[PDB]
Amino acid sequence: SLISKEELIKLAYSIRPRENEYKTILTNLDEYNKLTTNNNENKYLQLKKLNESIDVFMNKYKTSSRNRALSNLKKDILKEVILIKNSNTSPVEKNLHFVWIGGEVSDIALEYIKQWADINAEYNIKLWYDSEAFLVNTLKKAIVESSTTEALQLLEEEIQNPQFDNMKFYKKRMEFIYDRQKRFINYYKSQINKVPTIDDIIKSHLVSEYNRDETVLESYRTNSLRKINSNHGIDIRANSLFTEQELLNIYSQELLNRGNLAAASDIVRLLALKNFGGVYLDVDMLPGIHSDLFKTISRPSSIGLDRWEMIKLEAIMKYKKYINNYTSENFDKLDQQLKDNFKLIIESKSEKSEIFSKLENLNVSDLEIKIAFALGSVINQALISKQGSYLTNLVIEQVKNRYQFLNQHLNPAIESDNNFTDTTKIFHDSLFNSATAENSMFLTKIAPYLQVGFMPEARSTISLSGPGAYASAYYDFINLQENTIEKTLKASDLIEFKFPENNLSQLTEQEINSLWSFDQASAKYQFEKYVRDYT
Ligand SMILES: O=c1ccn([C@@H]2O[C@H](COP(=O)(O)OP(=O)(O)O)[C@@H](O)[C@H]2O)c(=O)[nH]1
Ligand SMILES: [Mn+2]
Repeated sequence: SLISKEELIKLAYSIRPRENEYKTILTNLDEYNKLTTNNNENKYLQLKKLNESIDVFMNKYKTSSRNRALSNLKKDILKEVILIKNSNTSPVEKNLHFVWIGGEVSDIALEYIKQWADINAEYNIKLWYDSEAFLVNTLKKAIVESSTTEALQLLEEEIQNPQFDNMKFYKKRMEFIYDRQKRFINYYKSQINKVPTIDDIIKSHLVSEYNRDETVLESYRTNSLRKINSNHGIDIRANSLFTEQELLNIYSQELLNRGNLAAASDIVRLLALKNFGGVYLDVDMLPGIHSDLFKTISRPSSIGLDRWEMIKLEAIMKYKKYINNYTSENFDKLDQQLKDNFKLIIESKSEKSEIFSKLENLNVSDLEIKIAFALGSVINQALISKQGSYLTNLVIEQVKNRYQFLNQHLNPAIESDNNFTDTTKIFHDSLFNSATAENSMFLTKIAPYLQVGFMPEARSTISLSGPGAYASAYYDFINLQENTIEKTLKASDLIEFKFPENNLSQLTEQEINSLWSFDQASAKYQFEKYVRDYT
């Protein structure tokens, strides 16, 4: 066990009589050692309480002779965390969570989900949706289309100049995008004083402001609702996932104010795991390839490890056709002897499960959450966690704490009723006065929050509901803290939380398509398409 109260008394000497903060430490040390409980969260919390009481002392008495022995004890506490999390492991609840909010779910997403279904016939599959918001994506399309045209009519004479910089286009368009969102939101607020749905209001707004037939829009709603209930769909609003008002407001400011489905989705995946436990997966993930499968086929030295994994999938698809119209462009580049060898291997396999791994058992700790990796960094596109896991609750806290930081400076900025430019200067001015050595990177990364999705290089979502929130919660757990903004674990500490590598295929056609590339070059590119399609 941890060292005893009676030997800390020996090692933590001082000429001074026992300070009360040191007495409390002794009491926490005895409480912990003398625990009978086998409840890991209980054990962990008692560890956390002890470690908190050590830090108070060492901060109050920075020169006590007791600090060496209390420092060595903190080192032993850090080791105890790992002992606790490795002490009662078991498999996870056999649920798969997928999420599709915002519009009609694609046939192609349904095809990828069906792969998971077939291989893992004993998992209960849930496809989360929001019955209130099938028209959000449609609305955001219309606003961006109208704004593009507005910006081009305004910039038309300056665009003739060959040294014109497309960034000025993107700033201009975003002003227009902001005003259109604002009008919609104020219209929304005005209609909810009595009890209408988001779709009712989007529908009315589209007919009034964007020349839409209510009957076309209604058919899209009913059809998209039908198609998702026929495919494992389950409505977030009927199962009361949001019990906390704080979290519902976060999901609504993403779903409604910004119209950011990715971010609104990040909230939902965590609540799903918290309430039901199991495995979350983005709809562009595929099951893992059997490990042996292509061991007799050596990767050419000209082809990166990544393309090689992309190729193995294309091979299975070209010969098994699990998914219709799956790209072949990379498999085609191979020398005929490779192609043949792939065809021999694949076409000699009888059943789908001889090709793809099944999850089967996923034996993990009830304290933890496991997560996919990319380039040695975490990425929230696959998740494993037991129902009500502590680390799952920590990630929620991080997200709450991060949005609370954000709205502190943003809400006063928006309530002031200004245009996008004045709103931004007000927002930033406030934001950068909060700056410390602790948070300055986080601050400059959520500074372009309002333009995420509409302008190149806005990636605030990463630091709010995405990986940034996860990386910090992993730090908080290992180091028995709360609410860390920026601090990170070394690679070897991080690795324990990896999603089992062979149980996932992360390099899919859709993953690659749906992957962020709104950099300065694709903005150049996209701008020319706009100028080309102008009238
Ligand atoms: O219109 C959308 C697009 C995104 N998503 C959710 O966000 C996840 C990830 O989106 P995407 O793959 O496009 O983003 P990426 O991870 O590549 O940045 C999807 O699996 C969906 O659950 C959604 O619900 N509606
Ligand atoms: Mn993706």
